[PDB]
Amino acid sequence: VNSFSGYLKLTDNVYIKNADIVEEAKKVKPTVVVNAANVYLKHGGGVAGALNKATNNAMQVESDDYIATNGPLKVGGSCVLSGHNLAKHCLHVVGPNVNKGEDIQLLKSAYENFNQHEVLLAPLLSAGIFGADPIHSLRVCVDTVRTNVYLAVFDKNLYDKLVSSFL
Ligand SMILES: C[C@H](Cc1ccco1)C(=O)N[C@H](CC(=O)O)c1ccc2c(c1)OCO2
Repeated sequence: VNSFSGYLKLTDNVYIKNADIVEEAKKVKPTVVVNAANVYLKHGGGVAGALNKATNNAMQVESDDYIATNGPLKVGGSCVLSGHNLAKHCLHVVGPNVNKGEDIQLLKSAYENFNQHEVLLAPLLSAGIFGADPIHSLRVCVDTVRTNVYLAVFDKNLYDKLVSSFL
């Protein structure tokens, strides 16, 4: 038993809700919140900008030190950093950004990072400003992630669509 509420169950291990991931995180304090990161950990907009703003820019400060020490992430890769006031940990995961021409097949590799964590609150990778089809992203999520994932979808309209078209 865990503290997530109001989720619709899609599969044995995948759950979905129309919610703002920022407010969802401040209420659950999940062990892991996933950020829709880029390779530079520049949290300017989308989910990343919203999460970072909710940390009063502490996420960005920590991220800049990480990059200065380690260099950029790989597309499809991830790193674990602090969750600040939102979660114990933040798993920064880089899905491919279609608006940069990145290979969509890397979306499966990106979701594989979720399997290193027993339970996660997460957005749909490569959705939103990353330009992928959220329905394809949901399919890859369901077919790749084996751990327990709670997907927060900000847009109510999108959410209804994802549910109604789910196979
Ligand atoms: C089709 C809709 C358009 C839309 C955007 C906002 C409302 O509708 C869409 O791309 N949605 C994705 C996925 C989602 O809805 O979780 C998304 C991603 C990041 C976000 C985000 C929304 O909003 C805040 O950061």
